[PDB]
Amino acid sequence: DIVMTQAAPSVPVTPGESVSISCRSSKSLLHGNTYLYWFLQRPGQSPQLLDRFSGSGSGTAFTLRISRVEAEDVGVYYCMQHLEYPYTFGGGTRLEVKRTVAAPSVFIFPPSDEQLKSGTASVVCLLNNFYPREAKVQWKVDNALQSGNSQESVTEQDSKDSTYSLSSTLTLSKADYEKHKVYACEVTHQGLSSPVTKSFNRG
Amino acid sequence: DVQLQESGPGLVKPSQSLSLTCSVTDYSITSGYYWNWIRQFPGNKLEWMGYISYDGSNNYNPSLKNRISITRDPSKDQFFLNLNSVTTEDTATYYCTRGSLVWGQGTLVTVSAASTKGPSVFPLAPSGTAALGCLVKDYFPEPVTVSWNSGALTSGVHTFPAVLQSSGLYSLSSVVTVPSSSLGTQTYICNVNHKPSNTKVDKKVEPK
Repeated sequence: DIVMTQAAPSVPVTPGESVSISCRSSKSLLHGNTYLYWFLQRPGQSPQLLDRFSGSGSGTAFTLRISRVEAEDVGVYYCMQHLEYPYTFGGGTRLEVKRTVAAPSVFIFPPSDEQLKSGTASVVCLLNNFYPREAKVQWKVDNALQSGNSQESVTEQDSKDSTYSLSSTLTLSKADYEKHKVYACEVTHQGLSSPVTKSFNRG
Repeated sequence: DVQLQESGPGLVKPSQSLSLTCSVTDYSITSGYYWNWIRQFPGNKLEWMGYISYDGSNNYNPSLKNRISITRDPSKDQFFLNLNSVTTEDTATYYCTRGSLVWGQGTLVTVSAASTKGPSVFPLAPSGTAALGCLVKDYFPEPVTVSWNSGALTSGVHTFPAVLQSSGLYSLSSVVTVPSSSLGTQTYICNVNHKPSNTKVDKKVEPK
């Protein structure tokens, strides 16, 4: 079995600049021809086989060079040997665009009446199109700080603008939801001079 | 042009057999090429499983040789993967391919004793632009797909990754940014599809 190694799990790059993704094989991939493929996988999609992209290298050491990286190049890059069965892949390298700071637009959503028939109330805070990825979300119920009952989920880097978005979900019982009035999401992030709070009054 | 379409359950029970069908369109599987099954583990690692060639010859990854079978039906233009005695470690996204160039869309197969369950869909109601969405809760196994207005509205859409809740059921939200002036005159519906249970849920999202 040929083992394919990609030592960098990710590579940062400024848009417009160039980047190299490296791959190594435990056994030479020459027979003049070189039996090495490169794939890009965009989030949610099957891998796709790969003018700005160019491949180079010897028999055990390979390089995918991406010239003038665009926001649209983000995703995971894999090499594959097709010299001998079984065909084997490297573990992949994520291309991460480093862009300028961008502050999130914050939105809060109350539990729907439909959900409230169930005895559970989900309260959702949304942070749209921000950079960098790190952000702090805090929930308060009647100004009391919530702990242990919220969950954050974040998108992969946006193909268009190199940002991330994040949902924070507060899960509470209906009874706990009905006894309180004020629901607030407090967001701290690099592009905000002051923490942003979005809130609603129950009903 | 040539396309590959996968079908089969998104859920298989531990110790039982996993079966998947690849339906090939606009090409005959006997004419040429090698027809592969490849799978992607959670965490992105890709593994070539085996192939059936244009002439019906097989080649399997030694890691699997005792459990795998790739077979075909030339007149339906399909080939098939069978994997016996699956464990939790066979949970993966399964791809069929023609060579390295043409891939099927992929089907996630979760190895679990639990039953399928369709999602509940709740509006995320908007309170110059506004965000709105759908909370898609309590389904198993992954995935759901979310579209908006039957695929007419695509720009400004974020559909977050599923998170497995403590109950053992997945949850996610899909949001879209929308003109705040259109909130009373435009209809926004999220179309949720949960293929594993063959369930579609459409939900109209209205301002509060």
